[PDB]
Amino acid sequence: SPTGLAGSLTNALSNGLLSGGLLGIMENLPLLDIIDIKVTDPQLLELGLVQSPDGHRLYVTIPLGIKLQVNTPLVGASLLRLAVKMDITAEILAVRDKQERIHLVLGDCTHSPGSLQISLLDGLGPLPIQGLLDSLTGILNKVLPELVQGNVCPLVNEVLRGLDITLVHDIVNMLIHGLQFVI
Amino acid sequence: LNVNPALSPTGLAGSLTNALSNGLLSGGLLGIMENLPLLDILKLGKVTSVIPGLNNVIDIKVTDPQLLELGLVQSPDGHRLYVTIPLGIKLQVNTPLVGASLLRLAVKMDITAEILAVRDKQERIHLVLGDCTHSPGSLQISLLDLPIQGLLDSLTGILNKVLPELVQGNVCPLVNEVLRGLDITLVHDIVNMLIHGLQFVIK
Repeated sequence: SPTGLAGSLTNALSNGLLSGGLLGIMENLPLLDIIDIKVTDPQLLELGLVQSPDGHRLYVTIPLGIKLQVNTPLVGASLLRLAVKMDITAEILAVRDKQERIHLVLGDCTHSPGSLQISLLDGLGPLPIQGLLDSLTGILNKVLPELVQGNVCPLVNEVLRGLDITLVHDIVNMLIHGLQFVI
Repeated sequence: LNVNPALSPTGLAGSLTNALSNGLLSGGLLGIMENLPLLDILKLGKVTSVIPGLNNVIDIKVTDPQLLELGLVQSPDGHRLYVTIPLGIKLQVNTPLVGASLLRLAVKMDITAEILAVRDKQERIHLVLGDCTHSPGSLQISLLDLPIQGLLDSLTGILNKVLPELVQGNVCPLVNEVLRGLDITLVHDIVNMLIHGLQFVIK
């Protein structure tokens, strides 16, 4: 069933991202370039939306989920799977272009400051290699947010350029006159 | 660079029509149309004659109902919103005169109804039906398939005078129900556009 502007956006983006091979982009992240690491189980979550108290500005949060597996010769970690959660926030801007068609684009697309969450799969124990994991978690937290937002943001931008013309104009018209439509 | 009201997530207007379109079909409007009691218009010499002389008709069968693409128009100021519901109906009329047997009529009509943004005694806002009325010059009857031109002349007259009030009387409650059962955010966003008079319907 059709919904308001808010809900219609998140539904449009989700489908757009998924169709853009978003999950496919995740499974091709080169970490070996920076043992062995294979990327699996990508999943896109419920997008979020927030609107400035003025109603003039609109931000979107894109939560992702992913599972990578590592092959270490260590004893407890012969095979290991980690589950890591990631969030991306970005501002959406109204832009007149071409013959004045007003398409939406990304503004400040950066990784959400403190929102990296890692855990162990298959019910393994941390203590057996709690000193080893410290090596990874430190590395990932300093190489993932840059790698992710460097591959996702160009996709999110291209998706916004393919939104429904009437969806855009309505949202913009709301933003301009500062009308809250998000709940 | 030209609009044509004929034939996924999208704007407010397009969401509204699709909401009403799917809301009427699951009404089920298409069933209501096909079961209109047109035979009641016809239903010892005083008990036999029935006002204008359409007495000969034996039976009136309603077939092939269809819903066309709903249309939307917004006030030039942008505070008022009207919807046109284009309907369709075939008609089969039975006479005992050999040879006629069957008259096939094709009727098309529109229902233009105002969508208001009213508020109740809880100060909360609803989308409520307003002037639901038959679109005056929308009624159009077609002959489709010898002295019939005297009966046809009488039939169309009654159809023109009854079908609107009949259809409108059966459709208006339906659409009024759907509007009150719309998505909450859909309603809210639409109202807000109207309050501030912002064109969200394409023209």
